[PDB]
Amino acid sequence: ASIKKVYRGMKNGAETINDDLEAINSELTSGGNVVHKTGDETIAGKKTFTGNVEVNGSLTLPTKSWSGELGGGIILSLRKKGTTVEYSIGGEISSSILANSNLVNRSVPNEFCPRNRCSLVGHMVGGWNAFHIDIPSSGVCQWFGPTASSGTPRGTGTYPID
Amino acid sequence: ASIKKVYRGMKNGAETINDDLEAINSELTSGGNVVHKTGDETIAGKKTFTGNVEVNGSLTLPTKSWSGELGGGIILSLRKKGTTVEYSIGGEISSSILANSNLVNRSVPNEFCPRNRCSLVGHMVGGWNAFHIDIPSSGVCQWFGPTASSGTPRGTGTYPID
Amino acid sequence: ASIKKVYRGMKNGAETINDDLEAINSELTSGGNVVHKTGDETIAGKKTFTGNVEVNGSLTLPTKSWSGELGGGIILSLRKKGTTVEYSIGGEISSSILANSNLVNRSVPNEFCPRNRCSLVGHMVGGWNAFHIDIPSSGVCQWFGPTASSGTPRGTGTYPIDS
Amino acid sequence: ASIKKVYRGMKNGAETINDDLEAINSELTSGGNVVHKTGDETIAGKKTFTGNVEVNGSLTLPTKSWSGELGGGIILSLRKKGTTVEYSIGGEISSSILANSNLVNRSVPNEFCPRNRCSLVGHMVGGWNAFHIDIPSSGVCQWFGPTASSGTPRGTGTYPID
Amino acid sequence: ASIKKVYRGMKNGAETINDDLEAINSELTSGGNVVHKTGDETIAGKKTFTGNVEVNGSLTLPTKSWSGELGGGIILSLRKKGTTVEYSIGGEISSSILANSNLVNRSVPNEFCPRNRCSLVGHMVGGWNAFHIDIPSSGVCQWFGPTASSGTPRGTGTYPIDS
Amino acid sequence: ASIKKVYRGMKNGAETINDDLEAINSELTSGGNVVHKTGDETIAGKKTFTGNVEVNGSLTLPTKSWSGELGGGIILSLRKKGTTVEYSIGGEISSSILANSNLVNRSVPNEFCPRNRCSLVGHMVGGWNAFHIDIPSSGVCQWFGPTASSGTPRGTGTYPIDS
Amino acid sequence: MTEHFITLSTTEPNNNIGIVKLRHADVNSQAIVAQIVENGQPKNFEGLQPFFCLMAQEATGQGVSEESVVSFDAKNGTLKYVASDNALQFVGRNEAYFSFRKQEGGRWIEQFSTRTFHYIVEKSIYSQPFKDSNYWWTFKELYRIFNKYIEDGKKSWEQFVEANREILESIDPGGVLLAKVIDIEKIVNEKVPAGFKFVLEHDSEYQPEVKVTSYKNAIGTETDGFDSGPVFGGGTIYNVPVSLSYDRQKVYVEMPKSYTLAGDIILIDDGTLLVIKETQVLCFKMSDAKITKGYVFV
Repeated sequence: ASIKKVYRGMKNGAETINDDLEAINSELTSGGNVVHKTGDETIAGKKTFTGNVEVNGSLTLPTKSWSGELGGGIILSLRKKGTTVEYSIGGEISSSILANSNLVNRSVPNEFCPRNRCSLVGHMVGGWNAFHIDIPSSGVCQWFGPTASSGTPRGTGTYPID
Repeated sequence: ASIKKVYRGMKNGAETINDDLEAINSELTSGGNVVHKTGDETIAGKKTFTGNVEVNGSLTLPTKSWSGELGGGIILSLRKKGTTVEYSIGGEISSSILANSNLVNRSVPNEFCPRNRCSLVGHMVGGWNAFHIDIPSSGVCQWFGPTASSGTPRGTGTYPID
Repeated sequence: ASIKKVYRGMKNGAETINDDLEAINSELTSGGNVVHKTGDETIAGKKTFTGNVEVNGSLTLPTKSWSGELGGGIILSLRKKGTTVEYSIGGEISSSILANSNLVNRSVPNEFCPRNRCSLVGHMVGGWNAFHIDIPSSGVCQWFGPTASSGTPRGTGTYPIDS
Repeated sequence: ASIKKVYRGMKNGAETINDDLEAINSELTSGGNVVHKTGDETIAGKKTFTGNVEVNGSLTLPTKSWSGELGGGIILSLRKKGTTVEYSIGGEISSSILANSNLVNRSVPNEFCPRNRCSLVGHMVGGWNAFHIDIPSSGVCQWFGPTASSGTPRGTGTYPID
Repeated sequence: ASIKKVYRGMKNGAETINDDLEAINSELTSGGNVVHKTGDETIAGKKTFTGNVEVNGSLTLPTKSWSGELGGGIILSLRKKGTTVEYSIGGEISSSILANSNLVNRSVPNEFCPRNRCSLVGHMVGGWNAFHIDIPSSGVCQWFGPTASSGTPRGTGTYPIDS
Repeated sequence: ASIKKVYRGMKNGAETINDDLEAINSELTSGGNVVHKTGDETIAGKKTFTGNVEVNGSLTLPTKSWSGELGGGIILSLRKKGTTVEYSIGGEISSSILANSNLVNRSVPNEFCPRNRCSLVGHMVGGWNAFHIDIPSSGVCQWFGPTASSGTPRGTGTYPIDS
Repeated sequence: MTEHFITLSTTEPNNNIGIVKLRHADVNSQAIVAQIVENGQPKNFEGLQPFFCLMAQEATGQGVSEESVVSFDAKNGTLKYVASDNALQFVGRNEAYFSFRKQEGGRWIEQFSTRTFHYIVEKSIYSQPFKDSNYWWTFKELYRIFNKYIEDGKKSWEQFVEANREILESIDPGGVLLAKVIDIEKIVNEKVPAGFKFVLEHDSEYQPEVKVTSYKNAIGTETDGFDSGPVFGGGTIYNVPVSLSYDRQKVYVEMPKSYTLAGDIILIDDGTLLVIKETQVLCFKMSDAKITKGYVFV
């Protein structure tokens, strides 16, 4: 709060102190550089909560979305939410994809690429068929299932980035 | 803080100033309409943290649970936590369920329904058999696996709602 | 803030007040026992946010990692993040694991054990083969797939710990 | 009811008595710690009815459900209603089950286990074939029918627990 | 209880108080809008008993009865008691009933129809012959036994209505 | 509650009223002739609940047990629970029992006898063999199955007593 | 009551915008509902007492017109001022505003006021001067003098009787007697059932209860026809004190001497009989029996 200096033999001493007290008291309820119990405020700096945090409203985290055909007609939908990336497998297999081969159509961007190799388990529409796609630090995805030319790939979940 | 006005020719001037300063200083340590470094307090309003936030304790989010037999003997256990719903597939297949058919026994409530169509990858107890159940915006689930009459459905994970 | 008492007939009446006002105003901008809009600070106690919370930076939660062979060359990598544990299936099947049998090589610690039984869906490298491992409250993981002696197990996701 | 003390030489005696009587009379119609003839109320404690109880609405009791494959492909659906458990036999016999042999796939939980051995009579679909399953205090069920490898088991009824 | 108001300077004060106390005490023993330990009384409203309840007399529940010839000469006698329906199989098979066929002569009313498919195990008079009739949510019963033209169907038990 | 009479010209009236009000208020919380929301109490008389009743604890009903050999090593265990009797078939067939013949070793007591004839479906240990025993209002049970001399009878369920 | 809604500002330069028009004769009805706004937002006057400040033409000084506003919500900046007899007093085009002050010991700390609004007071029949008995009058003046006449008149009469009574009874040893007897005799002629005698013949073999009432200018008994009397449907009804005496099928009703009235005897279809002499009516109501005949006793 913007406060004035108080000294001995000051012209209008009563009004100077009262206004200093009122300016300080105003910042105790609204505005200033202090965080209040009521009102919409913006906070900056590394805040460490040693106690238990309870949220009743909505928690918002940095969000980034990406979608593209990895290879053979398989489209992967990625959404980043803090330190967890949500994946969604979709599309239709048009061209023949070899067993344990690399998907060369589109590579996963570095901001979505985890530190370790993550396996995304999926299911083929029509039968008891399963498949998994490995994503390294580079971005070049690998189809670890058998040699398939046709089928519907599906699968939704979450995978860690760190 | 509740403070008294300071003016010229005031009776008990020094007393008033001291009581005003003490009332203010009391709010700097505990209570009032200000967030403190110590104590259990309730905060209202849209708070924007531009910096990095660290939680050492436990983070509590709004929780809602639901469980029901979707169709043919497949029971899905759902648990909402903020913007992520945790799914759990269980039960036993009693009646014959057709391939790419609709489960009409129990519908998923609108508060658990995602914006985008999510696939829940599962595994059948006994063999190398895999299945996936799609959840639309309507909430009427579909068995995307082949025609099955008996088996144990299992699968636990997470799926986005937004 | 550390403040001096104001009384009638005080030597240095105005001086004492000025120092008290400056000490309070200093705490309104930085330090003290109040949370500020600027600077790195530590907060203690149960803070209940009734409104909406928005984070532009990074959110940090208690983290603990664990890795070990469950049974027959099947290594599971676990990492806890508050109320959600991230799992990763790796390695290669060396010995024969029976259908609906318990993996007795190494058990999952209690701090990673969920309240309810959780199924971890996985895929075998080479074929359309799928498997799931159930994690009970005890710790001893159970292979719910068929009898297998060879193959590469893979699978990454998340599983809840509380109900 | 919250009542005030009446004494000799009391200021405003008339009002005190009236307020005490009205407070008592209010509890005779609604609320308090007494059970009324009208309204939704919660009662605690061991209540013994020596007379005849008549219910016109609905009677609700503690309910617990369980379902699982006992052995060979036979799924038993159990539902407890206090001192009586409702059974439902279903599924399909996949593997060969020996005569007078124990079902080792899944055991009946102790909370559903009766004090005495109970025989659950069933019928095989497509034929004049009958079977009974014995449930002891342990939980390990026993197939007392002949050596069967295929067929549809069915049967619904009730069995005592005490 | 109907009570009179007590005020300052009231005529027949002692008389009013006594009649008010007697009117209140009368409701503590019999009648009024209060449940008593003695006497025949009617209770209304949703009553939740958290403790244990013991009945020494007889417990009466809502009862509804129905009887009809389902098909081929098989008469089923039903009696509903709360959430449990008591079944009774009787009659004599007149016409040839096919295996896994629907009984279309008489349908089970919706108030007797269960949520889940229930099997009614029965016995044929004459030999070691057994049969079961399934009741779906619709009401059209099905003969799950083999093809029969003559015989006596018998069987008495209980089946749930809710799941 | 035991209360004193209030009259005009009463010696020590203030104490009398206070004691009467306290005696009534004591019965409003515990004891007396009224049913309370707290504590273990005994209730007598016909209580008709028009509303919905919910029990969180355990419900107890009148119980009476009976066991005896009906005829030819066939022992039937009966237990009454209000309006429903639980049956249990046990033992082993020693002597030859004719088809559609009455078991004359021991009759079922009148307190266990139903108003209408009830069929008890059972199963023979070893084969797919089924049997049913009819319980008339008289007490003398009748074997409605075929002629048998050996075998293990089994069967557990419930049968109504009233119509 | 009548309300006037205004949204007064402290920032917006209105000066004259906002009219409140009311009349002189409007006791406790006229009410001013104002919303206080500063810079487009409602201003909280917490800790400040509101006041209705009126700038009356023809009546200025240091305290022209100021009164405390009793009904107000300082949390939302709303107030309700009811127009007092002082505010209604000034007939004409006046200016008013609301003031909020924090007064402690004589001297005031803080005092903020709203913009001025027009307070126009229209004349009433009570405010307008009129010519009566060659002189000019206002209502309040004439109403005051008439109420003084009525109150000093009553006081002068109660003293007239008091002083006159004390000449006869206080100044005489035997004069007290004359005063007392004359008063007792009159009470006995009006409250004691002794003077008037009436016989009622009935069909009953028992003792029927009779109730007697006396009233003037009843329905269809007025001198100048229907609804010509001062009190429509009957004036004052007096419950006549009675002393009942019974014989076989005959009821003797003794009544006070003041209720003596010899008129026409009218018998109605049931247990009701009237004695009508011009405007004065004497009613006889009998329960459990039917009146057959009614007549006075000599």
